[PDB]
Amino acid sequence: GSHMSNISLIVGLGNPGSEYAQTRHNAGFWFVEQLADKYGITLKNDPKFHGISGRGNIEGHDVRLLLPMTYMNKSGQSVVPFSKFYQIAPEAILIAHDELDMNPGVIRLKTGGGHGGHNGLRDIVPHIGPNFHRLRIGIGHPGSKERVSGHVLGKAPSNEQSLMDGAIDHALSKVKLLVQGQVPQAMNQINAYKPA
Repeated sequence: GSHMSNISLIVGLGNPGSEYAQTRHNAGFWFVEQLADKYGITLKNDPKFHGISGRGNIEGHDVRLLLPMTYMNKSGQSVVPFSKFYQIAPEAILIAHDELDMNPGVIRLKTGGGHGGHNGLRDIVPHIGPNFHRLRIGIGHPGSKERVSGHVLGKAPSNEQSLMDGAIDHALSKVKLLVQGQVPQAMNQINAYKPA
């Protein structure tokens, strides 16, 4: 199983299919796909856990990566059995996701707290509780609840995409701290990011 708050499971939330790959709601997939390429972790088909998953070394630590293939609002149907099967406590889990309540180019590491309306996190917290770590990747808000679907299932304009991509790249450089259990230092250094 997991050990203390050494992060050993990194989840990216999103929807499957080419038609969703470039949409804001897949920010978590963007982060975990780029992390897997950085460290040479193979993301392979994982039908048992309704996902794509990998395992590999990050900076001397054995780490698992997970992308649910459930559709966003059913993400817990992947994350919960996967984390339970590998005996990974929530304290050792990082979930990367899009954050409506932050600007594009803002990124924050949060421990605990609610789903803030996020329909993927809404499917996870009832089962494992809130005490996992989250990489909140700012995507901006479209300005009414009725518009949230169209915004998160939209492809951001190039300036916003550039801002998100820079924040994501910054966060990739801080994963070494997280897998080492240095959550306070990682939180300080991630949350300090500015695009310009």
